[PDB]
Amino acid sequence: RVGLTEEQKQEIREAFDLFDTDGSGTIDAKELKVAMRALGFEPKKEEIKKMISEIDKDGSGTIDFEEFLTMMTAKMGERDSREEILKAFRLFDDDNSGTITIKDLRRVAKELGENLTEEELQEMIAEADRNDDNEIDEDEFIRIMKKTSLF
Amino acid sequence: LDELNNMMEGIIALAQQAPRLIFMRAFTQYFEGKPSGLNPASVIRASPY
Amino acid sequence: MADEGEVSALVCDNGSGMVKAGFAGDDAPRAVFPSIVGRPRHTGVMVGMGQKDSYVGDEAQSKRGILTLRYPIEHGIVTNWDDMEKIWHHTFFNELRVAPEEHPVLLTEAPLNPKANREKMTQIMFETFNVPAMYVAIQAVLSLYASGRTTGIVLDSGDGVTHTVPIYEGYALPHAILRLDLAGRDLTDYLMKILMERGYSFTTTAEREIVRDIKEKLCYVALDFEQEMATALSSSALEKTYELPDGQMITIGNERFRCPEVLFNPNMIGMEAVGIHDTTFNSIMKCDVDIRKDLYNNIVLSGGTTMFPGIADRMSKEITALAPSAMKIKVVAPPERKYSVWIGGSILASLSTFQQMWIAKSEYDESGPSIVHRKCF
Amino acid sequence: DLISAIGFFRNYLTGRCFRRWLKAVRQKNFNKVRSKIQDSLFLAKPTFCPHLVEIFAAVDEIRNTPFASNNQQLYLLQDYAELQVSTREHKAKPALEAIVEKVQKVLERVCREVQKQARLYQNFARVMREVTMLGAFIRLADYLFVEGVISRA
Repeated sequence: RVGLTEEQKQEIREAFDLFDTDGSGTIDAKELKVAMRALGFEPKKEEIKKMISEIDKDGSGTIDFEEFLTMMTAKMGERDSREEILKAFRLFDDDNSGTITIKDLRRVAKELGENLTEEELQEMIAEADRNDDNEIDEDEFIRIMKKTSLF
Repeated sequence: LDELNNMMEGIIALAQQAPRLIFMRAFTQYFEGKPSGLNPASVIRASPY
Repeated sequence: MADEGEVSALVCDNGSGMVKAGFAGDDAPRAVFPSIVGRPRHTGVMVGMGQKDSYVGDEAQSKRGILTLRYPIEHGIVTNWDDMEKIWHHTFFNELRVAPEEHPVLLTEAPLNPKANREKMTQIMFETFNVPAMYVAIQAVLSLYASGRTTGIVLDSGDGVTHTVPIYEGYALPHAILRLDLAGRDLTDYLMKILMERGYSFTTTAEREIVRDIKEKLCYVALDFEQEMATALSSSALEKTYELPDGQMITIGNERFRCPEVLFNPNMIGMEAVGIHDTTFNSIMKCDVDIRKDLYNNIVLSGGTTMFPGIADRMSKEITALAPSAMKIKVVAPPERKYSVWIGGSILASLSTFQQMWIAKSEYDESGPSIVHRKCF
Repeated sequence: DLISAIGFFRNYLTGRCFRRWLKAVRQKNFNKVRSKIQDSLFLAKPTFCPHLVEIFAAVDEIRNTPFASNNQQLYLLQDYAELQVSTREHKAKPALEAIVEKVQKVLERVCREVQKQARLYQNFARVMREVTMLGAFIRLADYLFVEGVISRA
């Protein structure tokens, strides 16, 4: 259950607005598919139809901001999937070397609107790494993904 | 004044000569004889109030 | 407890200027809010502004200017208990938003607190909110609990409270604990006043908070107050001017370190109470002489006042100048030095064996609020 | 294209998974701190906590001991003498002996339990630790009691 801060509320409000200047307002299934295409999931018809059907409080289809926001709040709190996990690890890597350093973890934190400290980075390295190399390669990263997906 | 002193002396004395735990047969041997700490009348009169 | 096998304790850091309420097992208290009780200034002037019994916390700071901000807790000692019942009412229904009877209550008390203070919480809490169990802990004891220690002095200092609390083998010695109202509130009030000295407007509650945060970042304690007088007067490096986006370019010279030095030279603001280093030194000397070896060598800093850069060095040297040189001085200022009260409270409440120490509802109904004495330490 | 470089959509899984890693490390930090202080406290030990609560309930007799006739009665010098002596001793010395007896009984029970379990001998280290800090428990209880006596006087 991922709650939305002010940063993400503003970003999602602007994103929902990014669909309709024509005044319709009620964004659609294909536009939500475009939203998770920007999110880099594996967007197929089943996800679109099932999620919109189960979040439509009456069967609107052309989802408004309220139920759209509720649906994406449910999606964020829901379980992740491996193909976009790998795509997002490529996002993680600044050089696509498959590794994360102390400074790489710091910049990853700051990408989120979350400014952090060094002690956090050393403790992350010591915990999730097997030789404290400041290089979180593929197997270490997938290992920490298992540990943090077994919540 | 001296009888007030006598009654306060009774207060302090009966707060002081209770049989302390650190004196009995089954508890001194757990430490090395007499432990260090606080004495009833000592702290009673150390509190300036 | 912390999980839901036995319901998690309502861990509430009842500070002097900031109250942190939450649940055990967590590290960040879910209800972080100041220790003020805002009440409506009037009735016929704020129609539509949400008249209530009392605004609480950030809601107490919602109308931060046009509310009768009544202080329940001043320097640790709680001045009114109808405030807490309104604090609690806004806690379990507007801050934690969970029915109080669901979970036991954990409250933090300033050391050297009179008996009627604790009993009134027990009296009010059961009659209005009717929890089935709770337990009231000490602010400094939980601060040591977050620091991972159970033996040694705790210097917990919120907004106004400051208690040097020597603890041996788990017991805080009330004969030795020294009360001190000198804390960051007085220092911020000094920084409030000494910004007049450079010609910069600071008189409102909005300016009260801006200066407070400035103190928490910039006001670093002077390790040896004499040379900072020399450097600030022989150079402009300490005569720094800090920018605020509100349109007030404020200059502080020796003013920077003068604000936090009062913890060690109280006499500049007129305060004649012994400084926190002297308060620590005198307090431990009230204990047994031998246990002072690890008491002076356990100094842990906690509370809102402890958001002070460069504090550990001044703590150790001043205590070293007071305490015997051979006797060790372990001044510790962990990053939890503001959340230590709640973190340790969550840590203590998360103990599995700690799940029979709570006072049952029937126990209060029979023995009254004095049931705390039957389960105090 | 408009939604391709939005900050939150670029950061969606990066932030969510990195935050999962972050919170996992925070919670294990909390776990180790909690454990390494839990093995530093009397409350954790099941041999120590319940008898400690019993001591809490039993010591409350110190508070109810008037060491003198704390009344403004119309005494004489001698009348003051006998009534103040009576309230000094006859209604206090029994309380002293009773509290001494109950404390010695409770601590003897604790010591006998731990030492007989040691003679009978994971939990082995815990029992050995309790046997070791028997003395610390006794001393702390005694200092609590002396503090109470000082406050009462």
